[PDB]
Amino acid sequence: QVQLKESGPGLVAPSQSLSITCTVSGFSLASYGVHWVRQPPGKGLEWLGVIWTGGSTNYNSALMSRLSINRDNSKSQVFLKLNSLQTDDTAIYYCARDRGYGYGGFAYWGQGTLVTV
Amino acid sequence: QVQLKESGPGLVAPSQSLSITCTVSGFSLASYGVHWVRQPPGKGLEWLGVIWTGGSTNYNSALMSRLSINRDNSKSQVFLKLNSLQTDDTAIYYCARDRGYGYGGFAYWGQGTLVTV
Amino acid sequence: QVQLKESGPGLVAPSQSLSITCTVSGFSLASYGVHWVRQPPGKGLEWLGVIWTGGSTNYNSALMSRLSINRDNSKSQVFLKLNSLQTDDTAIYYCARDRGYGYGGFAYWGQGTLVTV
Amino acid sequence: DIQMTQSPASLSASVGETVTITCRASENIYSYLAWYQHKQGKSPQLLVYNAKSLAEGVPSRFSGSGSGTQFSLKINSLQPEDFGSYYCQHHYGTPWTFGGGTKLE
Amino acid sequence: DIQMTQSPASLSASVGETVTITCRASENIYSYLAWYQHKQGKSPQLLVYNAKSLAEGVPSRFSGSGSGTQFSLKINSLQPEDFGSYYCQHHYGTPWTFGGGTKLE
Amino acid sequence: DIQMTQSPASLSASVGETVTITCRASENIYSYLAWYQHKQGKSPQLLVYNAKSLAEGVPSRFSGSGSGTQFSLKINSLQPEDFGSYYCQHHYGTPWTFGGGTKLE
Amino acid sequence: ILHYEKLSKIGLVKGVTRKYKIKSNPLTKDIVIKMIPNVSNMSQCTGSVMENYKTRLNGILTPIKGALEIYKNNTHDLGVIMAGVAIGIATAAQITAGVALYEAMKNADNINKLKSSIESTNEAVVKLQETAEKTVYVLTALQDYINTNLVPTIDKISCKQTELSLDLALSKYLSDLLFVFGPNLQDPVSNSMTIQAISQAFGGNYETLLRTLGYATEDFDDLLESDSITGQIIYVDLSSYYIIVRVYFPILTEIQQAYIQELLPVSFNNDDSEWISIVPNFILVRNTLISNIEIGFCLITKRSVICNQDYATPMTNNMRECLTGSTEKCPRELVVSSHVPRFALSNGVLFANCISVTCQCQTTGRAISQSGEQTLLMIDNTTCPTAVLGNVIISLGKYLGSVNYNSEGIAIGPPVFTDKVDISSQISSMNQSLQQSKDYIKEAQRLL
Amino acid sequence: ILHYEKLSKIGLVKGVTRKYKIKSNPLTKDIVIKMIPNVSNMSQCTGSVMENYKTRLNGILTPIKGALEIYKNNTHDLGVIMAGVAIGIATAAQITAGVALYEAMKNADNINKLKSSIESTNEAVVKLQETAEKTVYVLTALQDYINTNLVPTIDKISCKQTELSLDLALSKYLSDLLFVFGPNLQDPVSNSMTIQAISQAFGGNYETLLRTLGYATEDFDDLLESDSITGQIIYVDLSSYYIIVRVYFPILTEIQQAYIQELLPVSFNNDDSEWISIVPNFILVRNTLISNIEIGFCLITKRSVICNQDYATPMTNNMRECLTGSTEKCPRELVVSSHVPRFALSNGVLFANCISVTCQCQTTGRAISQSGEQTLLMIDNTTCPTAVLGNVIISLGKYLGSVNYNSEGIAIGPPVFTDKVDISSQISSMNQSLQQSKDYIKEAQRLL
Amino acid sequence: ILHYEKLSKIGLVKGVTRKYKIKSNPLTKDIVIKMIPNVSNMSQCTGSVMENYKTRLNGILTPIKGALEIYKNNTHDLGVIMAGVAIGIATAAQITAGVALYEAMKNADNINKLKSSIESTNEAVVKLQETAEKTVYVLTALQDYINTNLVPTIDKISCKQTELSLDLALSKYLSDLLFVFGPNLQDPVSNSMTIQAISQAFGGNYETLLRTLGYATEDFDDLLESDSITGQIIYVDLSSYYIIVRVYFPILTEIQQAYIQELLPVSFNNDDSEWISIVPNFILVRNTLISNIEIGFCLITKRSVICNQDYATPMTNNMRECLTGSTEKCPRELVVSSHVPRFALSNGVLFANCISVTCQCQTTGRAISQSGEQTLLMIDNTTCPTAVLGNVIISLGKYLGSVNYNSEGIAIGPPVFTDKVDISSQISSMNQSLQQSKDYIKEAQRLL
Ligand SMILES: *[C@@H]1O[C@H](CO)[C@@H](O[C@@H]2O[C@H](CO)[C@@H](O)[C@H](O)[C@H]2NC(C)=O)[C@H](O)[C@H]1NC(C)=O
Repeated sequence: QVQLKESGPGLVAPSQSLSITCTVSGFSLASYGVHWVRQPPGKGLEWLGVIWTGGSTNYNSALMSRLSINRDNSKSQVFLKLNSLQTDDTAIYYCARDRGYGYGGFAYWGQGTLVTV
Repeated sequence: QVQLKESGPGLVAPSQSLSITCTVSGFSLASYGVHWVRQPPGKGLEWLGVIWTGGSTNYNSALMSRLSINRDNSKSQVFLKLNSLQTDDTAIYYCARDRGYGYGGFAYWGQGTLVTV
Repeated sequence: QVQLKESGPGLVAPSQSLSITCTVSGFSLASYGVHWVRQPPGKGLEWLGVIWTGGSTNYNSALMSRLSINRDNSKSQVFLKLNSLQTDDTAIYYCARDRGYGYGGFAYWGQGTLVTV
Repeated sequence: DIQMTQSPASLSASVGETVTITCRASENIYSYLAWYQHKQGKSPQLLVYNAKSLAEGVPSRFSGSGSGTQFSLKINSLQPEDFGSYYCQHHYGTPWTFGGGTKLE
Repeated sequence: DIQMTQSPASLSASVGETVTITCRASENIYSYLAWYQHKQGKSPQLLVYNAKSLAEGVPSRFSGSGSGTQFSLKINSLQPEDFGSYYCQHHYGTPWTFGGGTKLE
Repeated sequence: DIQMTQSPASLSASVGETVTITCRASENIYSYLAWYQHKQGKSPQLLVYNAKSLAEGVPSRFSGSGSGTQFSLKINSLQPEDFGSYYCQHHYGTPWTFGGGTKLE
Repeated sequence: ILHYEKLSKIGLVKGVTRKYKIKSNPLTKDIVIKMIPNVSNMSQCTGSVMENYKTRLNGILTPIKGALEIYKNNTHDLGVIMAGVAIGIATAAQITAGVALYEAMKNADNINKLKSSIESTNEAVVKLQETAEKTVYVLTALQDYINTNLVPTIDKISCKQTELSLDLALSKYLSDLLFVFGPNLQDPVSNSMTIQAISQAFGGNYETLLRTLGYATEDFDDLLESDSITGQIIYVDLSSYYIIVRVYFPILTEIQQAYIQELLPVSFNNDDSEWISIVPNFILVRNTLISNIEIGFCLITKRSVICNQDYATPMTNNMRECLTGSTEKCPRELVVSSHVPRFALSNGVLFANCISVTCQCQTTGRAISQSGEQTLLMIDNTTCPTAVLGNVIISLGKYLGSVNYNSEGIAIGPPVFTDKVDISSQISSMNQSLQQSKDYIKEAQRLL
Repeated sequence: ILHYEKLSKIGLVKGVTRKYKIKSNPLTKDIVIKMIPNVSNMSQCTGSVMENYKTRLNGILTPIKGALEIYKNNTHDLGVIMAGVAIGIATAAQITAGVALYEAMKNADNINKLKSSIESTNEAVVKLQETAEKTVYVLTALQDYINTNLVPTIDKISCKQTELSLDLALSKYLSDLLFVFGPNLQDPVSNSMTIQAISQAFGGNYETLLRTLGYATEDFDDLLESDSITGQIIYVDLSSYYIIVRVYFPILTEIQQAYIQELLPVSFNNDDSEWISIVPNFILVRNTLISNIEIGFCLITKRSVICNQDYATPMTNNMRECLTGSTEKCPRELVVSSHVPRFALSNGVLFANCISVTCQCQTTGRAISQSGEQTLLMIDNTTCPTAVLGNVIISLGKYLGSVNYNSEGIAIGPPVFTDKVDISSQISSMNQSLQQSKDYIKEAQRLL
Repeated sequence: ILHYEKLSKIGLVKGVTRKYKIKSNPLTKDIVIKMIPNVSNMSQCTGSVMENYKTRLNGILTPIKGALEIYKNNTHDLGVIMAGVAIGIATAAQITAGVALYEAMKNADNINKLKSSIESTNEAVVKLQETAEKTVYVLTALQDYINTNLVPTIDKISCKQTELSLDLALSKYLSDLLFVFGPNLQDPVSNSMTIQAISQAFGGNYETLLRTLGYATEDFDDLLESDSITGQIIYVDLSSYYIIVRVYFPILTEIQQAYIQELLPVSFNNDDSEWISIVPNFILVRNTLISNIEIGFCLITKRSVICNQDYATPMTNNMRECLTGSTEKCPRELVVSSHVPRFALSNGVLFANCISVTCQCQTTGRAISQSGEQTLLMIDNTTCPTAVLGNVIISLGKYLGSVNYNSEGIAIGPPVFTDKVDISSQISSMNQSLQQSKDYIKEAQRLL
């Protein structure tokens, strides 16, 4: 089976950093990419950034100066980080797996972790 | 035009071998593959095996220990053989041509030869 | 924007040659091909010939002995020529741009120049 | 090997009616599916290949579609000559296989 | 060369009605077929390319399909502005050719 | 980046009715479009990818189509379980983006 | 046979002993290589490309067919007799190859009965059955490229773009084909053409060609790197643009009385500088004869030296005496480079120039020193069980030669310069000295 | 001019006579090679790949532009005058090439008027019309790859996968580009760069490049293998990443008084062993002068030897006398290899060492024997019309030299060793003998 | 240190002075190269191709693993100690490399903790994070090919056609792999294997490999062409078919007291013919010692000569004296070729053999003549500010040597022949003259 499970802090102050770790199983991080998406209280889904199968990353423009993504291929983990938080960063953060060779369609999602700022 | 014509024995005893020769014209055996399919009295169509354009062969699992296919590129013939027959091998045996570069769709079929065991 | 503009003679006698120049802008002749099509008074559209992005040409069979196409990559021009005219060559001649890498679909057309013979 | 299920086992329809046959694969065979019309005493005729394209010579009343695991054959105006046993075949992996077939009266 | 037959030669339909034009090739031209709308006094407008895709700027009431030898153009809601001579073109082999065209009133 | 517009913002339909959601891209994203069904308290479920193919496990009542700039999702028989917020996503260029979403009651 | 103890004293430490093996008694199979692709299922998107291709290719193959015809037209059944007058000029290799070519024709004539199957082939590799007992394979150039990149791209790319891609694929093919089957192939008759060159006709994919033919696996990979597996062009068809190649698969056999001994060069001390002895690194010994070998044309493995012919060459009497212990005749070149081997290990015994390389003993904590009267020091069990050179610590065994190895000493031969320019200079300066001696003796003879 | 009868007696059988030809008086055409692909129709799936590519490529081309600028900035109209002081140091080849570069600039300036058409080119090959009378072709690296494998794969593979494939295609291109246009190209000015090397900028597809330029067909293929067709880099554009190359197409001309004679080495008997004469295999004769040639740099065909320059070299007086009949001065090397030519055919006459190769007569049933006083036997019409060597039966013609060829005999020269190590050894051992003679005569002079 | 004025008089014009640089003190990074592609997403269209591939590949890699095991199994922590007895025979290079191999294993053991990530890799290039601080890259052979040409072609081509294309891609890969990792790799231990060879395991795409590893940019491109960047095979996994390679990135350092001087050969007049001096073109000077160099193995740029080791070699005393002004000992070869450099430019001074090249003065309209007592004429500011040779007009500077350069003259040394055959002939003919002198003196000694 395939699973993704987010774990991180609940309430984080403004101007503090955010660090959410996605622990995965059922697949290798050398075979699939991991994308981060968030769901703010009254907004739609927002794609934040991706770490590709190849270990390289991309980010959207809005968070490009604040958002960073990393990986650990020994512990099967993907790391989402924001260097400095705002109150409008309150959202449920999700870890999702892409489809094969960088194709879209998030067939597999984690549980979602709620971050309050 | 394109033609395939099966010729072989009628009644063959159990534990005897079967040898059916398909004589072809209108095409080269170096350009197209030839597949064998049979139609038992009360069953559906059964794909038996193939000799590919490249001269290599494949068989289904059920007959893999009994079924063999060969070719003659001088006389334009394809040979279907079963090393040992059972009474449930009674069927009409057909020779069919595949589509170009190993694509399916048996646009061209022979006449069918009935083998009784 | 993209434009094609045909310029040439009006009334040309039988047994005289025809020379129509298509001046283009908005695109490079090193990136796109240019096709010539005509519309005779009571007929359908007739494709005459093409000069490809690569500078090479092709013609239909009917006019292959009379039709020639050339180019000028300094002045952004394409040249349509017929060595000897007949009265049935009366038509509106059009210059059209093809789609990218030699694909069909004449999304862009010029204005059309009427030639009387 | 790869198994295929074809249904209904038997159909009854009048001339001019729309007739459909359903076939599903036990695995993903992409667009690799062919349909045949088989009358007794004759060799099978190819109707459709790659889950949608008609074989040359096949009447345009025949059509089809499908992908991966779910495929179907449709006749938009059944003719008297369309009686026979219809077969679903995949030609993706090896061996190629046929389903049980549908008998259309 | 490759010939094309386009029919009916002339059509009559009211505004809001569905209008279709049929075109067949003398040979197999795969998906290489384009449709044009040509008004007199103007250059032809591209409607459809590769037997199905609309040209940018073309209203979505236009659509089409086809493969190999049999193709068609459809208008799902005829407008007053759709009057004109429609042309079927193949762009597979060389030369490219057009059919006679259909005059829609 | 590439923006997307999804509409209507909110839908109301009965069980068994046909329901459609429209989405358009600000640029050409070819067939690179996915659709999701998102219920509150749960992670989003993938319904459709590459503008037409169903995700494994998704009911066949779901289907879709589209190309370039104009895409849609259709439900051929709305079920009680289909309530939720539907999202349109493109996955062509980078970044990938989602539209505002449609709330279906 | 070599005096290894005196040789190690002058920087030539006994290295690995290897067997001498040479390819012989080959088995043969015929394969058909078609240089023209089958574009029947994209025939509307070729333009005039295939016409230009056929013309260009004919200009490559025609000179080959002609060269083969010279021998074929002049060879008859007796037992094969050749018209030596008509051939006019030939080498021994060409002559014996001319017979092989003629005999090979007899099977080429059977292969040609499938000419229509060869032309019809649309797969990169096709196995054709002639009579069940007889099987011939057909390999087609660029066929895989076309089947995967042009045919399935019919509504992916335009028809003209498909044509351009075909033209470029064909042109690239010829660009590489010309390095083997072009003007450089002045002799397509001799069966000495390596299979890796022939395979360029099939994209350079010699692994497919060879697997197709089955072959024998006793030492297949050694046969390939040593260029023992070769082919001969038997037949050229200029209407169908294919050739028939006979591929030879020799068996490497061991020479019962022959081996090659590798020596390991080690810089050694003399006077107040480093020197290196100029003696063949690979010495061929056959029975009781010490000789040289052009091993630069052979494959060297851990157990044997694999050659595709006999590369043995003569050795001078002075070098032979050097090798058997007369070290006063072993030439030496001055070492001026900072990068020279300064030590070697042989059978657990360490030989090192402990003047130029720092030597310390791991078991005693004392340094290992060398006098100016010594060339290399031999370090073993008796002096230092574990010795250190630079940053490497080596556990040693025992030397089975003289226990006085480091005390007895050795005779040292004359200096040499091996540089090409230095060779010309040395010959010239010796001629000036020689002419002076000639004049001096002639004067003495006139006086007497 | 060569004494072929005495030479064949010592293992040097007259072989094929060929004409001596050298490339001269070339025609020139300019071609534009763009090293950067056009990815405009996949612009969303390039990432930062093209940015990294442009930077890396600039680091390859900048040193070339700089090297060309040194000559361009210092060459002016007089009639072309060069600032020798500013150039400082140059070879004759660079100097004449510097002028060719300067003159070529005048057309490069016309080509550059199409800079926007060069940048816009999206096909692998585009013919651009400057003024109808003037035509320039543009070749684009990897453009065919992109047009067939990345652009039409937009909804076949993901956008990121497309980007990765582009990056790898570009990196592979540079990996090969660097062997020609990298640091090894210390001199892009000299017009001696072979077209097969330049073509690496277009994937190594030199056949397309050359067909594009039309060329002349009198002996096109010989010109290519002999490396007579070369180019010069005239202009480098570091903003658009393309270069302008002038391609030279020389005509091979015959030298009216010059030919090259091939000799065919045959092992011969002397004393009780096999010997092979060490005489040049290819001898160049011009007018009345016999000389050598570095033919290893020339193309050898059936009728001629094609060179891209004059490779004639000096010959010693002793070798010249050897060749004209003084065989007592022809050096010989011992044959120890089991694989040596033991016979040759020339003008229907068979020459064989019937001591080492079994010789039998087909027409008489008798063996053909050779005495210890004979080197090779000449077998023809008069002794044995059809002779057998090993398993080959040869029908022979008649020898037009002395009827007493096999009776008269020949003088045999001194032994040699050709091995590189043996050369150093022989020079050294001769110096020891020379010094002994010097001491002996000096003692005699002191005594007298 | 070289007497440039006397040297230019004999055709050796001072050329470019370059710094001598050698690679040293490398940094290391480990990279994983997987030779087997990931075909998981086309698993129904592989047939038995992958099974045959794994078997064939195991037959290539097993001999490498074995060769590495010999050192690995015999190397232990002391500070690294090797079992010299168990190794038995080794060269110094192997021994030091054996230690490097052992030490490298310690990180290979960390890389291997990601074995499952290495196997799972389905992209051509994957960056794996071991501990964030530690990063290893995995490169996969043919993965890009498969991801773009086989996986997305599932309903474009048949499943069997896909299988055939995979088989051919794998076979072509091995065909090239075998030239590097095949039987020729008798020693995978020594860290001297150039990175362009190792990269064949990844399609020859060394540019991707190197960019992947980051490297240092001070003189990266010079390091590559000089073969200074090399790798060592540290670990072979025969179950997963991947290897771990340690890539060495040395820094080129300048030798403070060493430079290489290039001389420019110019044909000169003597008697009634053209001659060219045979003196090393590239002379290495270190401190006060003039010596030779095997520069043929080094990269030559405008400012420096880049070597991957020290290539300095000895020079004879006669050549050293030639270079310091004793030109009576400088050997000369006759020029018979029509194509020889007849002039050179150095620091604005033009040196030309105005007997063989037509010399005219641009500023006076008069011809420039040379007497039979002169070798080359020096043309500068004082005689002709702008001189013309053939069709090239050169503006000149001033000669800073003797104002009587063209009047003083020079001593000319003896004739030589550099041809390989001529070398053997010259040694032999000198031995005949030497033996005659030996007999003459022995007769004199017996008489006296
Ligand atoms: C002298 O050298 C010999 C080797 O040439 C050593 O003998 C080996 O000792 C090891 C001990 O582990 C045994 O396993 C081997 O089988 C022995 N080999 C032989 C050929 O006997 C010996 O120990 C060394 N002696 C000293 C004092 O260092």
